[PDB]
Amino acid sequence: KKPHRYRPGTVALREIRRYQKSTELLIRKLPFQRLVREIAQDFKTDLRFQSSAVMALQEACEAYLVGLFEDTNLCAIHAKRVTIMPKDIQLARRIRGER
Amino acid sequence: KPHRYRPGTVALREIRRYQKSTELLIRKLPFQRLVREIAQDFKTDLRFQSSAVMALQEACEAYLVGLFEDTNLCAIHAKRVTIMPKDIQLARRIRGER
Amino acid sequence: LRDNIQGITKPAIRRLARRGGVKRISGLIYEETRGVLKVFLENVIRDAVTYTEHAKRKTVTAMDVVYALKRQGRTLYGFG
Amino acid sequence: KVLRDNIQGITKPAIRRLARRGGVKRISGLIYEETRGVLKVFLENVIRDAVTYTEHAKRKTVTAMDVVYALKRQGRTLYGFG
Amino acid sequence: ADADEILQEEIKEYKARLTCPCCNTRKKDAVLTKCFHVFCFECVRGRYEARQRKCPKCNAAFGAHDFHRIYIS
Amino acid sequence: KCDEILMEEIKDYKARLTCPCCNMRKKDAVLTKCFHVFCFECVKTRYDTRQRKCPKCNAAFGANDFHRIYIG
Amino acid sequence: GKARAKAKTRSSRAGLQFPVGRVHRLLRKGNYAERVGAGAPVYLAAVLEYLTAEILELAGNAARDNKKTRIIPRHLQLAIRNDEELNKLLGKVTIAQGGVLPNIQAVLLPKKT
Amino acid sequence: KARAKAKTRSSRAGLQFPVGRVHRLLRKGNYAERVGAGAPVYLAAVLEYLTAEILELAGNAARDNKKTRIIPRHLQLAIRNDEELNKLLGKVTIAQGGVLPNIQAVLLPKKT
Amino acid sequence: KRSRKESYSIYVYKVLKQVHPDTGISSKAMGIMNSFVNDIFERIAGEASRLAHYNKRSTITSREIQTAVRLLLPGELAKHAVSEGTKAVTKYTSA
Amino acid sequence: RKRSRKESYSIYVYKVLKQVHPDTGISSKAMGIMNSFVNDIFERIAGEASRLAHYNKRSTITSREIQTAVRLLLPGELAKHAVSEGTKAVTKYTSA
DNA sequence: ACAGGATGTATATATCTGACACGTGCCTGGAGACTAGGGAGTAATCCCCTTGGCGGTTAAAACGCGGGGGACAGCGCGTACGTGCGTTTAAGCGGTGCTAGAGCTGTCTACGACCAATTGAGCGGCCTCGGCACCGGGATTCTCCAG
DNA sequence: CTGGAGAATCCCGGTGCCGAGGCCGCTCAATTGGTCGTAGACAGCTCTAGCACCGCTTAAACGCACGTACGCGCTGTCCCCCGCGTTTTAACCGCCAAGGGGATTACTCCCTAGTCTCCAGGCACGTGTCAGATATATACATCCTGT
Ligand SMILES: [Zn+2]
Ligand SMILES: [Zn+2]
Ligand SMILES: [Zn+2]
Ligand SMILES: [Zn+2]
Repeated sequence: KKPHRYRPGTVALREIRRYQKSTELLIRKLPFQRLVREIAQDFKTDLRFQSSAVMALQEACEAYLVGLFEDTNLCAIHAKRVTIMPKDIQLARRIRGER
Repeated sequence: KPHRYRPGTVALREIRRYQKSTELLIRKLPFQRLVREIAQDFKTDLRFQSSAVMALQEACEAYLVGLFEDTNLCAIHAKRVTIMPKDIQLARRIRGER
Repeated sequence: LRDNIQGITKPAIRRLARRGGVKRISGLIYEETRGVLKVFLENVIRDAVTYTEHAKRKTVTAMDVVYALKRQGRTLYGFG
Repeated sequence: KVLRDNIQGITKPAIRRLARRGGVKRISGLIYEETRGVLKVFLENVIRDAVTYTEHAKRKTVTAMDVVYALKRQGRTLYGFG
Repeated sequence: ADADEILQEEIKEYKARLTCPCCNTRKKDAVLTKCFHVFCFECVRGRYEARQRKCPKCNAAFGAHDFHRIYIS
Repeated sequence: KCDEILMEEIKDYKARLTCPCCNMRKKDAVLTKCFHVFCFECVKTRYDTRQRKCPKCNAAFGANDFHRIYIG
Repeated sequence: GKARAKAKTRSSRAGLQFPVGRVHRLLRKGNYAERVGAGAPVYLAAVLEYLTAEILELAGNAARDNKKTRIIPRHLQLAIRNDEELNKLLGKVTIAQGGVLPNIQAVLLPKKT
Repeated sequence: KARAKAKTRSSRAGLQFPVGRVHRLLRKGNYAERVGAGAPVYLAAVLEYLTAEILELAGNAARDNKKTRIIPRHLQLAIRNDEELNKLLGKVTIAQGGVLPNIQAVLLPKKT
Repeated sequence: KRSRKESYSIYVYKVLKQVHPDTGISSKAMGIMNSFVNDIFERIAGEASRLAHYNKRSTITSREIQTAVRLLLPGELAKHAVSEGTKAVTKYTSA
Repeated sequence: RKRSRKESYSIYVYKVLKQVHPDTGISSKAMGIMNSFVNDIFERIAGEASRLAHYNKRSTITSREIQTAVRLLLPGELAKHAVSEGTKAVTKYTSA
């Protein structure tokens, strides 16, 4: 009786702790491989990629997106919110200088 | 009967007149004294070219104006029209200054 | 190869946000995150492909990627 | 002669004007002190780099060249001074 | 006379917290690394041998390698 | 001669709970590596000045090797 | 024999206003590479001249609508900031006496009831 | 025909890092048409000091992690836990280093 | 003797009179222009030097400058700059 | 097909590690991180010293240009300790 | 605020297993030794130009006050998102196989450095007039209260 | 919902001023024309690794149910910042004046490129073996329900 159910947020905090304690790639390797190949074929058709080049691109994108989500979370907390919304990412990117 | 403008309208007029204009918005001698104070904190018995102090004033004014633009965007993000020290801190930390 | 930006799945973006210390994520976050990731990849990959083209190579080496990242002020360690 | 507390010389209306150029409508009363602090930090960094450049050149006068190189070092390239 | 009385009072107060609260007889020479409290090494071996892994101060669990002698003097 | 012995107790007692390097204030830190006791702000200054060794045995210690201690 | 051409600047050979010779000298003394090709100063001078022409065209356009027949740093700043592509080329660059681009956030405008 | 056997400039300056390799790279990197004799010694000393600092911090992190082998995670912790070393490498990302574990205080449970 | 200094002032003015025959320029604007030209020259030349070092080339050619222009200049500006540089190099080769 | 040749700071980083942590090893990925770090800082110092020599119209890079480049690039107290180590090495090299 | 039930996490032992640390053979890149020539350190000079003071004055800062409009706490709601579960997808791992292109090597030639003579472009100084700064006055436009 | 009054701003015209631009003189660096060396383009070969496919397993993505907590709108209240007038103050301009040191020149010397020979430091490869994941087995720190 009464199956266990964690309250909304504590599981999220446990994932935060787990993924900040760990170092592996958080994006599946084959879809990111395919995405890199699509974005590359728009610049030079019939292109080949070193495997380490794709791992370097994946590391760069994971680091960039993690830092962007750090700034996004700070923007959301600034607006007295705990959820991140697209306007948070827009503000963070525009202050960082992309927009 | 005295005449008063409602708050914000004169502020908008200043925004317009200081975005149309290009002169330095900080008094020259106080900024020069601040520069010399920091420099003598770094190296004593130091001389400054006038062009060096003017270059520092342009750089500092540009940096502060950009910081206030980002701070204003932070204020608008928090559904506010006034800027607060937390807005400056958030903008600076997102820009990587903290 | 078409329409694999959704291959960067919703749970993957959630995991990236979790590493970034994000407790709650909106449902509209994922599409806009996919867009900004696409923009970032466009910039980096374009620079890497330019570096590859200069070398008269048809293979994008890891060194081209790290040079492209370094030029964008995003220096990466561990690939040369 | 030595100089003290000239950061207060960057007065409240000056910060008002700087924020007006930045398109700021309302300004909190605590903005001015934080602006003085961040301007002081920026000036410390730039002036330290310029003084280091001057010391390398065996010079005892800080030229505009030293300021320009110190700014271009910090990703804050300045035009109109050489 | 007042200065001597004050000196004796502060000496007694200093001896009060210089001593292990678990024993209150003789000086501390060790700490517990999981509760950040200072105890005496003979009290901690007494608690270790008799199989009570409870801190005398905060009741935090600790083991053999969770405490060590420290150099005061 | 009681007061002279009384004063001799003061100099010996107050020396062992004060930081041997700063020597004006009470020890409130302990190193894990060499298991010696110092004060917290001195060990913070030594870590911040990148002199991350014990003041007397020169044992290298990490950021987590030193922490607050409460002698009292 | 002493029969030789009088002079022919490499800028005029490439049809450029910018100096191919001075760009080549700056490349040599800049310690960029051990050697500098013949066409490298030509290409670099052409690129620099194109960028100069673009920014000067935009600056003159900005000066014309202010009833000014003389480009000032304000006109250059307006030209660079209006052109988002030159703006992104010179994003981390500040211009002395240029001011800022006039804009106000739409929410800061009066509600006008 | 009599001459000294060998004495590397790294050994002369008491440096582990190669003064000769740094000198060669300074000449071949097109930095100046001349490079002084003491410039590679100074640069090797600075590089060795920075290497020793980052390696000592990484080894301390590894020991606190009960690991006797340095991994990129330990290097990342060493960089991010030292503010000077962090802002020296502020615009630098480390492969497989992860992130410094932090959670914003507002995200913690309300304890209600 | 007398101090001598070089600048792109006459070149910038010739370009201006080519693009805007009846427009002037101020001393401060000319300083802005000279700083811009030196900055872009330094960026392109440094990038070309890096390309030569990466590819082990000991010389900077028009290929290095073209790659540097493609890397640094954004989008359509880079396209036009590459076209202009190629045009000038082909014109120079004939003469 | 002969064997090529590649240069690295791997053995130097290992010597420094063994003299700072005698009984601690380093992985290959961490060694790659370290080699990239050494290369990056080397090129950074060398570029700053090259620009310093160019600004002063000097044709040579001496220990003073590296001094100034370290004082500029390295932050805070890292700068002064690196200056101390560099001057120590230069003095001991000139002595011997 | 306090049990306890469950969930998750932190310590304590076998056990493989590649990766890492150490040993060997080269070999080519640093070291020794010596020359020569230019870069720069040093002494001297001189003339910008930076610093310092004094005085007028006047624009700007500082002060104080009235009030209004924005910040913030609190409330209510409703819906969007988190958590868990069953289902489905495709990622991942390994294994094979093919070959395209990275990488290296030998020719050699055609560019780039170097150098002597020179001359025309480009910079410093002069001077002038006109684009623009400034003053003033009227017309226009924006703001705000009060109907 | 505007009328109208007050205030800010734009536009028009007249006048002076200082700097933008053209001109002149000079000088030094870019040009021309050779030689010579060697950097790289260019063909050829090798073989590394990039790509493609296949199949099985299972981790993970996905779709759905359901609840809840938080994002957002509304209300009140309240107090802090804006507008504005007055007083002070010190910024700013002009002028004067001294001398500090930036900039340039001349001389010399010593420090570094360049060379040649040589050898050993470091790299590529090989190989033992041992932290180290990777399991279980056991003992605490939270999470949440419940009272
Ligand atoms: Zn006891
Ligand atoms: Zn305790
Ligand atoms: Zn102390
Ligand atoms: Zn010790």
